[PDB]
Amino acid sequence: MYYGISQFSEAYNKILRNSSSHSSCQLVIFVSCLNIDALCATKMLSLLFKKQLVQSQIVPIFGYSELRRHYSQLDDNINSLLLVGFGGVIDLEAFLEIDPQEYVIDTDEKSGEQSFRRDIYVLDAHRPWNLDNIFGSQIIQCFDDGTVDDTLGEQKEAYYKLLELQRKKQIHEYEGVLEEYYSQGTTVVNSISAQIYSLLSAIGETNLSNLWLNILGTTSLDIAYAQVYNRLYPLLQDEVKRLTPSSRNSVKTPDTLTLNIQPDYYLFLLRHSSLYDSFYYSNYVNAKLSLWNENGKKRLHKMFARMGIPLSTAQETWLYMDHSIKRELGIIFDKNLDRYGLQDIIRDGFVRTLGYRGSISASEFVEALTALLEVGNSAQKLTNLRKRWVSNFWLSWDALDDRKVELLNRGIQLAQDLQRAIFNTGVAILEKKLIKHLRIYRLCVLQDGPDLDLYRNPLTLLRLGNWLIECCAESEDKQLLPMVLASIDENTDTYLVAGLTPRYPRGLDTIHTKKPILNNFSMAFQQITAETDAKVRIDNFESSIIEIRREDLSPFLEKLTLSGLL
Amino acid sequence: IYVSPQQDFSDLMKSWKNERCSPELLPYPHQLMKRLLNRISMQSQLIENISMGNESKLPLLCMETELERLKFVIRSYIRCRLSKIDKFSLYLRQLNEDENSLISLTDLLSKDEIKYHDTHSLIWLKLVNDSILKYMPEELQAINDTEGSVNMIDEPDWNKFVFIHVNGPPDPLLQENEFGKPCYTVTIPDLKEEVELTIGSIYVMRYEVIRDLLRDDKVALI
Amino acid sequence: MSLPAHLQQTFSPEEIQFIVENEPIKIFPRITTRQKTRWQLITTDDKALNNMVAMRSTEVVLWIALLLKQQSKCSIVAPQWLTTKELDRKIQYEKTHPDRFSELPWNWLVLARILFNKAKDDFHDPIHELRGKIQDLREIRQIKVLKGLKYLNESHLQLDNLSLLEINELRPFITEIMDKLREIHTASL
Amino acid sequence: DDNTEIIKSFKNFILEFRLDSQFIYRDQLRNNILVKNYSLTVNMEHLIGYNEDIYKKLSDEPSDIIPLFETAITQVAKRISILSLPTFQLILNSNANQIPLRDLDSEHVSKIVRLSGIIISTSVLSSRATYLSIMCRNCRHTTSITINNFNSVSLPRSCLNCGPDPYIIIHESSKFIDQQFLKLQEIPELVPVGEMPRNLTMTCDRYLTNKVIPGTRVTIVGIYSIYNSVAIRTPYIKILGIQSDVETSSIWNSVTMFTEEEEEEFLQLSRNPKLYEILTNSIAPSIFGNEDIKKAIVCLLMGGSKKILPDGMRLRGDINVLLLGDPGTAKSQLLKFVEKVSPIAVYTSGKGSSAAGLTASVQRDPMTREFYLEGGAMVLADGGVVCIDEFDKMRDEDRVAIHEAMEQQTISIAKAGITTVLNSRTSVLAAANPIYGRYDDLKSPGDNIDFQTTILSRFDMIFIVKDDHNEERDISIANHVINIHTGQEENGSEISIEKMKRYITYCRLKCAPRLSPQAAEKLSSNFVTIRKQLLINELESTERSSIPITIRQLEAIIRITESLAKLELSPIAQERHVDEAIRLFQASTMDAASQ
Ligand SMILES: Nc1ncnc2c1ncn2[C@@H]1O[C@H](COP(=O)(O)OP(=O)(O)OP(=O)(O)O)[C@@H](O)[C@H]1O
Ligand SMILES: [Mg+2]
Ligand SMILES: [Zn+2]
Repeated sequence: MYYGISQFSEAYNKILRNSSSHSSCQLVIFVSCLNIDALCATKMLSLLFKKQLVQSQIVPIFGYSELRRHYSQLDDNINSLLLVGFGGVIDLEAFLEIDPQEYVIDTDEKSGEQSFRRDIYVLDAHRPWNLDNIFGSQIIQCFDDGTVDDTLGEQKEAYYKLLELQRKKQIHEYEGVLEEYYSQGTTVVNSISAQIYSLLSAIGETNLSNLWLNILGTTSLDIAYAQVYNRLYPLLQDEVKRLTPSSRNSVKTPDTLTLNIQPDYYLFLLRHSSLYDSFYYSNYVNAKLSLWNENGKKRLHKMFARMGIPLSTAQETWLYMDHSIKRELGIIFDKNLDRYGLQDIIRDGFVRTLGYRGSISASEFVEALTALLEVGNSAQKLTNLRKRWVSNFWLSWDALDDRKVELLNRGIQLAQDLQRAIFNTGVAILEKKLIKHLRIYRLCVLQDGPDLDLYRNPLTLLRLGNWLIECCAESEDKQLLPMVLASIDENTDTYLVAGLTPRYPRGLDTIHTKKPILNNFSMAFQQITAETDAKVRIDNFESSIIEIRREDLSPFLEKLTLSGLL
Repeated sequence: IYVSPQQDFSDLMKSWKNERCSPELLPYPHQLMKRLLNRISMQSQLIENISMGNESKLPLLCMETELERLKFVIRSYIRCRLSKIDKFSLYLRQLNEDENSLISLTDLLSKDEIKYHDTHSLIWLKLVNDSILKYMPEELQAINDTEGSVNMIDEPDWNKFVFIHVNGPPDPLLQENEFGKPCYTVTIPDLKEEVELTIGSIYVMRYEVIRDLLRDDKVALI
Repeated sequence: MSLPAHLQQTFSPEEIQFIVENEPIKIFPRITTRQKTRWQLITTDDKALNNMVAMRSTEVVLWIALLLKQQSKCSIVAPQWLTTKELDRKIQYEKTHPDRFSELPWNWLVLARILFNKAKDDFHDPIHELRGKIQDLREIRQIKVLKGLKYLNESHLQLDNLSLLEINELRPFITEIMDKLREIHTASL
Repeated sequence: DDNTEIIKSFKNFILEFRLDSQFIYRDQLRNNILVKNYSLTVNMEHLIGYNEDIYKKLSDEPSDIIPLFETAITQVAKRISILSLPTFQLILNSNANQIPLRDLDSEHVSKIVRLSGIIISTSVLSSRATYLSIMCRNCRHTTSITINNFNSVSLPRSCLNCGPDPYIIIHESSKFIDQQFLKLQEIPELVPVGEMPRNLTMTCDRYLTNKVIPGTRVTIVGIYSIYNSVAIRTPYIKILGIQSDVETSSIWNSVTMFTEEEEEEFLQLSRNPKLYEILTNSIAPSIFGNEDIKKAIVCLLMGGSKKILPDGMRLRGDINVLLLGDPGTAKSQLLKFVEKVSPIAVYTSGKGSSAAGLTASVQRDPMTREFYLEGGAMVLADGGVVCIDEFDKMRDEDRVAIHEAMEQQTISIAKAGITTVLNSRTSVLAAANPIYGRYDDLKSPGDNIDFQTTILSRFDMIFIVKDDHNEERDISIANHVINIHTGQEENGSEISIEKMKRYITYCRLKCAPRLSPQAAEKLSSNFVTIRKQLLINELESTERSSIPITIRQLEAIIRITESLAKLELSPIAQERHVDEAIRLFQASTMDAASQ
């Protein structure tokens, strides 16, 4: 079943009613190991359950194989299971071999409903919903954000009729509409943290820390699904305005906590690096100036000279920069940026300050968390790598506590290192012209890079993919074409392919830009794997990322080009 | 003399602090500890009974936490007592061996403590007699000799300095001073000095001199 | 042996906190337990808890009060000595009397640390001001202790109105130095 | 007027700055006053966080506001330590970008700057005035002056008839402080193309004196100012803070600069069962093979233990290593690494050196016309290692000028009246080529070595590295070098240079093992056998051995044993170390002599 926006309180009350007894623990939470939104949502839920004294267990999980293993290994004393960041698309009842009869506790003929020992709650933002979980199952309870009621009526009707069943014509047309619904690609439509914050507001537990976590979760989608962030921004603005004290005339104190809405910028770690490095290592700036070649550096130096900022001053760190220029930055940027085409750098963001400490923005906090996740620190090696990433999850989780600031600083340093490495790898890719421009998609395979050990993590591979997507692909007035990025690792002799959705020119509101673009690589990849003896691993939660053997990539890509479903 | 559970806990804490700070091994409070252990068992049974059966959540938490606190206090008290018995094993054996001495271990120790004393003494004596003593001549073959160059039996540091708080009676020894406040008078024979111990004050005194006041409960070590 | 070497002859700061957390404190119940189950304790009195009424001052043990506050079911009423004005008065008293300690409670430091950590929204004065005042008082008392340590001797010594945490800090140095002085003196005779 | 407000502002920073629940500066001040260190180190990132306006003033006019922050510190210190003390020093820490030494120019005058360099000289401490008591010549009127050492002061010109300049200082009532002068040279890599390195004069006050020694890299925070000595001024830097990677204070005095937390790490590392392997692998990670030379370098860095007998005789405790071999062997690279890992080291070329360049030289002061002594390479490297490259190009006299400093560890001078015996306790690591460039096996060993027996006997271990063309080894080296060219373990198999250097310092200042009787009997038997082996070899060939085996080699074996024991913080040296020492001696010196 599915719980409407207003049923979150009912679901929370059910969880408290069932899995709350000081004798033993009866709650378990599974989290996507490499999703920041799920991390923040689970932190919010952990605080909420700590307040009410509910004993729980949190298990980081990478891939579906680990999910199946851990669910099989669960004890029978667990009354409620929480899945955050996955499970919506797959068939949980079929995948986990859940037989409703075995899990039934008591059945009432008069009520027409059955009671089950276990309950499974799905907190997923991906789409489309698997109609089996939403409408067929009862053990599975899915936290909806209105989609089922807004735009799933016809699918609901078709599925219910199909279960209910000259008739061949009706049956055919109903399976046809169901297949049409299943044919579309995958996309993210909302943020889980927003859902948990709505629950908290429903039960009245919203405070400043919860709002900070909600803002982090929501802003983690800004880079990819900007169209979700743009839709959720007004609610965050209203919440910040409502929670903030009216009077700010009071002076700073060692305990004062501030949460403002100041002008932010599309610059990489502006407040923890030089003004030069923020422009140099920015996706948008590199896209609009082509910094990977010497002409780009010359153009950036020209821009700085025109703005009236000495090169020595710009390269100085943020804290010690000359304060006249720091104060005038808003005026200097606004007249100068439009000329170089970097005008959209101007933006409004969230900045949080703890008394007498440096102020940090939401975007930089998310960047630090992601960097800690990525580089924080036959089948045996794969298991070891996944264990290391599960370990990094806890570093990133600790970095969310104000008592742990050294971890956040360590994350910022690692983020700067990682961005430098990604810049170098992208420069090497573009200089050699390794991108092949086929008619269905673009391809780029790395075979001998200098820093190829970095891209075994899906997060770092997606970072490089976003960098490439923005530069010389978003711009150049070329047709929108999806891109495939693959990388090799000699230690295991396999590829980590990763399809990437194209993105419209940033900050260009238009009717066509309003429409979202889906990711069809999951369907094509699964079809090809089923048809060919691929040996592909499709266990990753993001269905667009798989693993291939060294000698199968050429047949796989040939069949991909010949498929035409991309 | 039983009064109430609160008073029993208060005396338990008094004994715990005094034992922790005292240089000697104080007498064991047999009746208090018996009452406390019996109450612990009964309260554990009551908690289990209630648990076997949401407004009732907090009381159970409080009862369990209080049981943990009481168990911790008793645990630390007994552990300190055992350590002191370890340090002063030969001294207590000497007390028991002498018949003119008033103190007897059956009053100064519990059954568990006396069992520990005997067993550990036997074990250690076995070890040392195997390792070392069996090679020395018959003269140096005693683990408790006091007629040699150095005395082998360690006695408590009688004159150790201990912080005390004078809290008065819950009195013949009490008197008043020039300023009119109640006070106690004690003599330090080594220095021939007389020291005033006004009520409600903190002093760093020798243990020997204020030992009787501590025994009568007129002062409590901090 | 049975007892670690760092717990011999002295208490640890956690032991001092444990001792402090048994003193009564005043709370404002946010629930009405009084009837117009039941607490059953053995270490303290339970009549007060069984008789609670919303927004009615009552006294319970400090650890029970902290446990209740953790649940947002009671608001601890801070002691009267822990207001700004009272701390200013105590600071003045310390300043004008170089040879004596002020009459602060024997648990002012520990209770201040506990309440600042746990109950930050139950004070009627800004927390930063109270922290500053307590810091100032601590510095003055530290100066006085340093000056008074020059009178250690083979006889008694008196440190009136010195709190529990300060005495715990100073217990090893004072006791051992005075013990050595006594040993030398006794050897003299 | 404004001065009192500025002082009030800096006093509120020291009394109100908390990052969590601890007052960092109030507590730092109390703890410093308790040990008699009248100063406060403030991090400028914390001041930019309290009030950015206070930082704007301290950076806009540094020599006017710094004197007003010192008096605020003094007032707070009096309030905190005295129940109703010279002016307190302010030491600054900053993370601003470092300006290259040669980029300092007119645009940085009277501003706070951060820079790095190498200290080449330090002066004898002078005395500067901080509180003068004065009197008048004629009317005998008493007054006082107060001086801060921040220049943009002189005695009053007119009395308070009395002629010009009527005041004379009363010295027995005045107070003074300490002042030192330092010369800072820019780092060799920073220097521009075809330019000699440039110097800069620096001065430090009070608690920043005697903090550095010549030849140590430092980072400096200070004020770039000018003093008149026509319309030009000679620039200099007024130090406000010194940061160095070398614990010079620990090295000159006792063991210091190691935190208990840092000390715990060193003990844990010493407890590692295979620390020897880790240290051997940590030296020159980018040079393939040559394991024996790397073990020898570990032993040389560790050093032996020195003994002073009751009669006064001193026994050398340092190890000297010679590397003779064919070109391309990576001897120079090993020397350049050893210069970089050792806490104190000097890299010198035998060709570009001289007898006075090494040891010490006599110089005349142009002003006082008085001769004084300046230390050379072996004095500048005292307590460390000297890397003499191109040891064969050195002239006979310049090489002869090294015997006493290599063996007796002293530099006797008798020149221009100056008569002394300096101290030079250094380890020599030398690299050389044979006579013909390549060690030619056809000719006798006495033909490939021009070094005399006296100089050679002073080396503990002699390595005759020969380059043999073996296809397997050649392929391995090619693969390793190509990997280096096209291409971080740090997993218990290698430790960075900084950690290794700190560990060397700790071991040197913490341990000095001694031989047990079994080791003594073993080493004594081995010496008798080796001497017999040289005699059997000599009887066979009319020629007298070119590589000697004297008592110095026995002492060298003892030193190697003691260094191996010291490597693991073992107070006693057992046979397990004697065997390794004998193996190394056989692998280097007996190997060289056998040929
Ligand atoms: N493992 C290695 N073995 C030998 N040479 C190496 C090795 N790795 C690098 N090199 C190269 O060695 C060169 C340095 O010369 P090297 O130190 O070997 O000379 P040398 O034999 O000590 O001196 P000379 O040839 O004057 O006798 C550098 O070019 C470095 O690239
Ligand atoms: Mg060379
Ligand atoms: Zn005059």
